[PDB]
Amino acid sequence: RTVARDITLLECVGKGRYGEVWRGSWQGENVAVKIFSSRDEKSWFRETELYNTVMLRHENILGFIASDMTSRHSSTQLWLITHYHEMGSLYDYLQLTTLDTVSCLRIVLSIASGLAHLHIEIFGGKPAIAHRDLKSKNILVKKNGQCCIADLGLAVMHSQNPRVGTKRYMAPEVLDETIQVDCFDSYKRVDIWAFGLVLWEVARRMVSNGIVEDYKPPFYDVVPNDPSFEDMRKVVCVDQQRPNIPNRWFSDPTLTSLAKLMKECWYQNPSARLTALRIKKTLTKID
Ligand SMILES: COc1cc(-c2cncc(-c3ccc(C4CCN(C)CC4)cc3)c2C)cc(OC)c1OC
Ligand SMILES: COc1cc(-c2cncc(-c3ccc(C4CCN(C)CC4)cc3)c2C)cc(OC)c1OC
Ligand SMILES: COc1cc(-c2cncc(-c3ccc(C4CCN(C)CC4)cc3)c2C)cc(OC)c1OC
Repeated sequence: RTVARDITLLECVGKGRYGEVWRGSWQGENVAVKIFSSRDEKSWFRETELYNTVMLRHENILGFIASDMTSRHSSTQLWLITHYHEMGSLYDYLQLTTLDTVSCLRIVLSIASGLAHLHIEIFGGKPAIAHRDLKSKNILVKKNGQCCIADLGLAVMHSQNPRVGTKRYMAPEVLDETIQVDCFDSYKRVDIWAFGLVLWEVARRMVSNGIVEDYKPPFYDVVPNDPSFEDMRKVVCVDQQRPNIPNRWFSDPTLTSLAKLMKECWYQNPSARLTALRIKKTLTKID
């Protein structure tokens, strides 16, 4: 039995503090290879521990292929190998692309579907999982118009890293340090907040009556680039600001319904927020 492990790294499609992602080739097929920085080894360990616990398989979860640790002279090399989505991240896609009603709904319902799959405990199955870093850069666009959720490096599991989430997307109870850290439902409610921000980013790019908004990240109008923890706490907790809903949305039945959904993801009180399952149901009754 020959075990062909060679992956050809062809082009770098992302670089950050986390490390790099490459388009690679295995046996003639594209794969995505995440090479971790020493800085973020704990993200590789957590994603690997999760997949060693439960082999997630869902059309709206980035598909796992392999976790590799390789001994080097003076270091350990850590790779995560996944399915490759050539259209790139939702963040990337929304910069130039506008959406119609069908494509907007298909994107956001596919995300809700992936998120509900993470959140739900299945007996027999899977533990319940909270993501803890949901954002448009951690969502990939598939050729079929659905998305998938990536990066379980901060995920938490329930049955019975010093990395923290992206500050721009942190829920109020994270910023004001009131989150009940011993309560699994707390982490689901943090994901729902972040989902609502992603819903807003997508809805802005849906055309209605010949109008569309430019791509902006959540809170673009009230915080700097690379906002501090304090910048975010003042906006979200002290002033209790929420992203703007443009007037033009209220002429479109889809965007009107999506604005109501966003509102119900953004309550200050975490336990008032909708569940991923209720978001899916609401999205299936829109249009
Ligand atoms: C170790 O490393 C890597 C391996 C591979 C890879 C390459 N060919 C064949 C395999 C294979 C799968 C499954 C079995 C089964 C069948 C027989 N029996 C009932 C249980 C065992 C055997 C062999 C693998 C796993 C790819 C890699 O990258 C994509 C690897 O590195 C990350
Ligand atoms: C890691 O990833 C990929 C792996 C492979 C791959 C390569 N050799 C052998 C296998 C295999 C054969 C047989 C069994 C089972 C089936 C019967 N059962 C009762 C026990 C044994 C499992 C595994 C696979 C799956 C192909 C891939 O792509 C086409 C992979 O994806 C990149
Ligand atoms: C978020 O997280 C992970 C993501 C991925 C991943 C999987 N498919 C495709 C991509 C990708 C491809 C291409 C572009 C751009 C670059 C060129 N041009 C400007 C248009 C297209 C962007 C993105 C990625 C980054 C893999 C991961 O692990 C292996 C990730 O980490 C879990």
